[PDB]
Amino acid sequence: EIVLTQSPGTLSLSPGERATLSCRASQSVSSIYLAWYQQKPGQAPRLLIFAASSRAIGIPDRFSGSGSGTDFTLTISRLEAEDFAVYYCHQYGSSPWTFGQGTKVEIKRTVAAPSVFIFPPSDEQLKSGTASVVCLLNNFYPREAKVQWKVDNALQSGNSQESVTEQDSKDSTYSLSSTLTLSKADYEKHKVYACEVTHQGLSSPVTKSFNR
Amino acid sequence: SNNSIAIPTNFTISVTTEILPVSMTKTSVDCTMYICGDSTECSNLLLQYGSFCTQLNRALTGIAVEQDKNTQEVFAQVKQFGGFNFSQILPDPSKRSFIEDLLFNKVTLADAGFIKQYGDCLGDIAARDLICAQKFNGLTVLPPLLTDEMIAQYTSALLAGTIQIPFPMQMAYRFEGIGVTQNVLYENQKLIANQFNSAIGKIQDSLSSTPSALGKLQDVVNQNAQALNFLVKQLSSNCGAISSVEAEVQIQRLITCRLQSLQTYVTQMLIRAAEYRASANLAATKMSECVLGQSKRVDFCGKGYHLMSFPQSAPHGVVFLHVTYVPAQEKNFTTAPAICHDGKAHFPREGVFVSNGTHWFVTQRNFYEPQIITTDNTFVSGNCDVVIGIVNNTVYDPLQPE
Amino acid sequence: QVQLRESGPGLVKPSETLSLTCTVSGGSTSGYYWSWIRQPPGKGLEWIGYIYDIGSTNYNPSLKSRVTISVSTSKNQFSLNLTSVTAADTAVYYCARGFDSWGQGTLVTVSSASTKGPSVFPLAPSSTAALGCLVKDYFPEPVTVSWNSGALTSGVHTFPAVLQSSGLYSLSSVVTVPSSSLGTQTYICNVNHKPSNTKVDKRV
Ligand SMILES: *[C@@H]1O[C@H](CO)[C@@H](O[C@@H]2O[C@H](CO)[C@@H](O)[C@H](O)[C@H]2NC(C)=O)[C@H](O)[C@H]1NC(C)=O
Ligand SMILES: *[C@@H]1O[C@H](CO)[C@@H](O)[C@H](O)[C@H]1NC(C)=O
Ligand SMILES: *[C@@H]1O[C@H](CO)[C@@H](O)[C@H](O)[C@H]1NC(C)=O
Ligand SMILES: *[C@@H]1O[C@H](CO)[C@@H](O)[C@H](O)[C@H]1NC(C)=O
Ligand SMILES: *[C@@H]1O[C@H](CO)[C@@H](O)[C@H](O)[C@H]1NC(C)=O
Ligand SMILES: *[C@@H]1O[C@H](CO)[C@@H](O)[C@H](O)[C@H]1NC(C)=O
Repeated sequence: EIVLTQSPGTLSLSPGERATLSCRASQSVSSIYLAWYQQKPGQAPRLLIFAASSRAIGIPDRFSGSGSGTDFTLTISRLEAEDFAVYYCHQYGSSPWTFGQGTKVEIKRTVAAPSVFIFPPSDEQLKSGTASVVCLLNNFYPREAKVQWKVDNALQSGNSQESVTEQDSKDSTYSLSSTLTLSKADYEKHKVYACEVTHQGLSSPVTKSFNR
Repeated sequence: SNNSIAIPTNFTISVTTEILPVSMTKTSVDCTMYICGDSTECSNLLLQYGSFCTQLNRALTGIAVEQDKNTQEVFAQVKQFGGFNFSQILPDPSKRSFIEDLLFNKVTLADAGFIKQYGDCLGDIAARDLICAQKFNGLTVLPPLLTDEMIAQYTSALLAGTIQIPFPMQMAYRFEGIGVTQNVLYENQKLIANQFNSAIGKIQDSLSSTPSALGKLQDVVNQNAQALNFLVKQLSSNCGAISSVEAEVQIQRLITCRLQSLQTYVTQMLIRAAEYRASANLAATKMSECVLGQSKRVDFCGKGYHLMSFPQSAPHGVVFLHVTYVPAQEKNFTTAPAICHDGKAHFPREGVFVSNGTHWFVTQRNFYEPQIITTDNTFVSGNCDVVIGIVNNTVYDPLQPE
Repeated sequence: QVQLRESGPGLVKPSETLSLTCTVSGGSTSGYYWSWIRQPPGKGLEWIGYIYDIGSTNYNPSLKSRVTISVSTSKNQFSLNLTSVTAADTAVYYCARGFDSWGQGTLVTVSSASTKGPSVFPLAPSSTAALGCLVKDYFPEPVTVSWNSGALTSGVHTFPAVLQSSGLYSLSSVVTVPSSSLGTQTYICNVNHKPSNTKVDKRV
């Protein structure tokens, strides 16, 4: 095996800038036996540059490959917001074909405040016996957003669970869902529930509260 | 094992075939002919679509120089009979042997599509490369840097292992490299010559009529020919070339489909180039240390201990005839360190005391060549009582006068 | 153009065999190289092996002893089989033609559990407003949530699945709707879960 290592593991670049990604091999591979791939979230890998610099068909002139030996570079010029991807380098020269750990390319934009929504449990999961309350943060940048739950003005921990989406391709925003799961017996013992969030784009913490 | 040694008795010298492909044919796609072949509006066709031809042609130039480097690494390691036959393996003045032309005639029939058509329409003139690419949709086959004459000359140069030492002395020195003395060659030379000649006869019978060993060279050349013919098939029957016959969408769907077929061709040729590079590295290893030197490895150049090898120049490949030494009929002989005679201990000068059941002999360690025990084969040191595993025998003095 | 579609089991028990087939539509398995390349979740790519049509089976020299790849007589399929599958072999298996024109992956979980079907619950607006539906208590992860049978595609956010304390997954899918059409349009969400063979269409 020829271990291929990518040193800039995660970048964060504004649109209009350059992106230089480096793939380094343990042994000297030739100029014609390397390839580059981009992977969108939840999609198949797409070939970008085969050999050192030979572009494929359907790819703009932004992506340019260079290098020979144990140092290969991929250059993205005039980066757009549709380039949020994981980039991989591949050897097809030796018999054990080896990929590498990818470089995750992010897009940087201005701070956008989250729009916060609350979803109560419906009657179906009340009949089933497991209550689940959802707090939604729709569009926000950056990823650092703090969400907390207040049950009768008492802070809760160890029950909430978060899920953060990947960046949207059209605009560089995130989304966050906090699920608070508990029993129907604990749900029958309280009156006021609240989701409190704080973020850099909010001057004050935002509370969305509900009752039955 | 208390007192026993296993010694071979009989031996067979055998040749084996090793065929390794070392070169792939060169393909090049001529731009401004693949795109806008007969549209006669080759400005707007070469602007939007013409920039993707050179990207693929760069990769074809890269794999072409890689295959030239493969042939240089394999066939150009050096720059420049007796009872054995050697008439079918040496050049016989178009400067090729009688195994080489059998290999050439059998392998050149593995291609019957684009490459043979290009060779036929070339007309044995290299100045018509602009013409021959016109009628074959812009695909061109470049001739290699090392031609057939130069490869045959380099094979004849590398066949200097049959040399100012004479050939039986060279075979005796190679047996001494194995571990058996020269008396085995010089006393069994007729049997060795008969086995070598019968083995060349069997290699000629098994290379020509049956495919046999030519199943790792014919199929890879056939794969290359089929990969080139499928390009013409998917370029002609569907997504056809631009001929004399609002409509920008139709010409876009004709010019995008013909580019993707070429990209398919490059992508599935790069893996074949990698496989050919691995085979060429194996061929360079097997010519560095099996040819141009006796190998100390076991079961690598051939079955058994390696003795010699001869190179032959196949089209898109190399053929190694490996000459190897196979022992047989092992026997368990009773060993003893020293022999007491007249109160004097006799030790072997070079060899091991062996007993076949009734009589005592002095033999080599790796072969059973019995010698009668004399005073010219053993030396005297010590008394009888000091040696542990002593045996009683009589040493025969050669000086027995009247 | 060629189309590669992968299919096979979504869940296998340990010490069993995988059997992943790849249908080739628009082309033929006659003169091209074909490979399988897998991916553990949140990790890099690992290469299994490639074959040709007539021969030349090359596999990875770390997984060679328990792998086989074979073409089919239908001239449009080939299959990958693994042997002695441990829990470290769960991946999104990818079917590719050489190293170009890859296909959509198929996720093969490997655990000694049961195929538990989903249960869709609504998430109604509480007076632009957001409405969604929640999926709970399902063990494998191929699940697909679409909105309004493929008509409502803008503003949909389908969150990644989370693993609870019970060893079963949960998921949410939330879409945003302008307040002038809060109830003037019929909004349903359609789930699809393939190992459980379950399709639930739920209103909101
Ligand atoms: C052990 O070696 C002795 C060597 O003398 C063998 O005796 C000879 O045997 C051959 C046939 O194999 C006869 O032609 C010779 O005349 C024998 N020599 C003498 C001096 O009599 C003997 O046969 C060997 N024993 C075995 C079991 O192989
Ligand atoms: C020689 O003796 C060994 C044990 O010392 C035994 O294993 C072997 O089979 C014998 N060889 C024969 C009888 O050819
Ligand atoms: C054994 O040796 C004889 C000569 O003594 C030779 O003709 C024969 O081919 C050998 N047989 C084998 C190696 O089986
Ligand atoms: C070599 O063999 C050929 C036929 O294979 C024969 O014509 C020739 O006389 C032989 N040469 C010798 C024994 O020197
Ligand atoms: C060897 O020969 C001597 C002759 O003096 C004899 O005394 C001795 O016993 C013999 N040893 C044996 C047969 O082991
Ligand atoms: C591979 O799996 C397929 C699909 O189940 C099966 O038909 C085939 O026999 C298997 N091949 C083996 C076990 O070699």
